[PDB]
Amino acid sequence: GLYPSYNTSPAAPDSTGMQSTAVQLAGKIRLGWNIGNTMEAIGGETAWGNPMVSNELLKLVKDSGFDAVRIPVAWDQYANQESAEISAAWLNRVKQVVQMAIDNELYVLINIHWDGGWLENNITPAKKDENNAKQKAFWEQIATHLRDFDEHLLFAGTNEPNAENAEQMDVLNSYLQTFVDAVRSTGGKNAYRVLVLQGPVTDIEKTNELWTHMPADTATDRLMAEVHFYTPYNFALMRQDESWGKQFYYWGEGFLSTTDTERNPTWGEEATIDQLFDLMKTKFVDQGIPVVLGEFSAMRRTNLTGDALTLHLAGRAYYHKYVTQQALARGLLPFYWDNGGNDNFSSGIFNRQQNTVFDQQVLDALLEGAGA
Ligand SMILES: OC[C@H]1O[C@@H](O[C@H]2[C@@H](OC[C@H]3O[C@@H](O[C@H]4[C@H](O)[C@@H](O)[C@H](O)O[C@@H]4CO)[C@H](O)[C@@H](O)[C@@H]3O[C@@H]3O[C@H](CO[C@H]4OC[C@@H](O)[C@H](O)[C@H]4O)[C@@H](O[C@@H]4O[C@H](CO)[C@@H](O)[C@H](O)[C@H]4O)[C@H](O)[C@H]3O)OC[C@@H](O)[C@@H]2O)[C@H](O)[C@@H](O)[C@H]1O
Ligand SMILES: [Cl-]
Repeated sequence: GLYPSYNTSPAAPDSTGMQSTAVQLAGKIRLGWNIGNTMEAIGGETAWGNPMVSNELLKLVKDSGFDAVRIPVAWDQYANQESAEISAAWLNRVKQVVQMAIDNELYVLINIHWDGGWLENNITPAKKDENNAKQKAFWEQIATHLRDFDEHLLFAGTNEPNAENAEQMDVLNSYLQTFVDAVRSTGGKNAYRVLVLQGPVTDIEKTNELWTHMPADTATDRLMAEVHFYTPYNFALMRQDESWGKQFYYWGEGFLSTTDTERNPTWGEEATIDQLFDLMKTKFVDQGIPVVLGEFSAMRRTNLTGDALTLHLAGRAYYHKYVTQQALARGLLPFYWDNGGNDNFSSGIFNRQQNTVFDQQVLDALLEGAGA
């Protein structure tokens, strides 16, 4: 008993406003937005250049055409390290954001994120016991505090747990079980609440490879799976060339270069996306388990100039359209990764300072990709 029980006021099970199964819940969602670099930012909510989440932002997200938000959250840095007690002020701040998103009729998914790495980088036997205890303490607290929200609120137990092999996968399964058990033991609406569980590294391939069973649940048909998508790295996030490969500036049929052809994709084009998303359709969607596509986006390269810029941006725009559209086609619910930035190598499509659209052309792609 490393930490005290934070399961202090467990309520009676309450199905009020928790009527939708995972699958029904998932039919209500077709486009999602991440509040990236915000509630997970190390040093505080405003420490990574974004301002505090405001109702105005959430209204803009719903106005702009999204159905749900994913709110990565940091926790470890706000908790007493001897007792694993999380600051009541932080807890009230998270509740406040959840309440506002739901006031804007958004679905909401709250996680524990990388969060300084305590769990996410430590899916190993040596850390399993201490991590299991912290996972339980935090989740008891988190779910207790958020217990009364109806089915607009989902929980996701981890972010991108670094499980690379079967041994690490079994540790990750443990972490997911504790997350389920923690949440359910607090009762109330948390007995029926749709929970979201993460594939190893949220990587499609390693999930297909290593995943086995959902954790056991007292609830019935109340679990989703989660993967992320930044394929191919070279286009989506690569910022410099390495010896092993070059950055892709361009992507998609119609938008490849003929002058600088070395910045066209050598891989990770349309068919591959089709193929990976098919792996998850088979493993989960067709077994009646929706898949959250929790993060995707390809960064802007505004350090380009000229014909180069114009081409890049056309390809970037289509990539988001294609991923949005092909994920939906196969039962994956796509959530755009937005780190708030409007500068180079960033992914913000809103201007957080002004509560306005910065990147209409990418917002258009996600929308056309959902609206079709
Ligand atoms: O200090 C934190 C610590 O973080 C460690 O990396 C881990 C951490 O990444 C944060 C980055 O997350 C990106 O999103 C990821 C998402 O969370 C994952 O789920 C997804 O799989 O992968 C995504 C990868 O893309 C997010 O897009 C990144 O922005 C973020 O990086 C942090 O960004 C902030 C904000 O500014 C930058 O982005 C916005 C731009 O407009 C701007 O131009 C950029 O500079 C950075 O803030 C800065 O902090 C430095 C510190 O000195 C100051 O110099 C600067 O003034 C201040 O603005 C921040 O540094 C950067 O970390 O969480 C996800 C995990 O996967 C990563 O491993 C690093 O290893 C540590 O070294 C350390 O930074
Ligand atoms: Cl390809």
